Amino acid sequence: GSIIFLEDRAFQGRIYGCTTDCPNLQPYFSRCNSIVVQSGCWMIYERPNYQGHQYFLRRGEYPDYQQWMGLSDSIRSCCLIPPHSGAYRMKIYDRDELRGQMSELTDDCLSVQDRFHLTEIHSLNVLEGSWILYEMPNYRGRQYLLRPGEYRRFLDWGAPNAKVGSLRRVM
Repeated sequence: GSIIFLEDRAFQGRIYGCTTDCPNLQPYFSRCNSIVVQSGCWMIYERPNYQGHQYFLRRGEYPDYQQWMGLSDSIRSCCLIPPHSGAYRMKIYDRDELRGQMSELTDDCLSVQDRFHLTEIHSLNVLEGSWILYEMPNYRGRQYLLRPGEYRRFLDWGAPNAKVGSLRRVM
């Protein structure tokens, strides 16, 4: 994995590269307005120690922070999402604490509404693989990284509420 952070838009100014997880990028740059992801799947963060708004980035060029649907030029931490072989799987619930109706998901989902007839997911259990949860359909809006494990409440993935629009396997 290799991600390159660059100070200004259209890839100009100082460039700084990371081949692995970094809890605080603040000592290396005061802002980031474009990024080149050479390899790997990455989640970058607005604040140090993986806090704040999250953003998912895959191989490719990002000429401005809006390219990764960012909200500002502040990126202070990043992590390389661990590769994964095999299948992906998770169960979603319409109640918290893994209560309510359960649904199986083993592939991508552009519209939680269409697939599950749900506007909100109050709890879920990621069994295999890493995923990205989006507040809006078609992988838009606020993003939250999901690692294998239990998520008993929407607080567990960091969202302000239980509204969920789409789910994407990280690959």
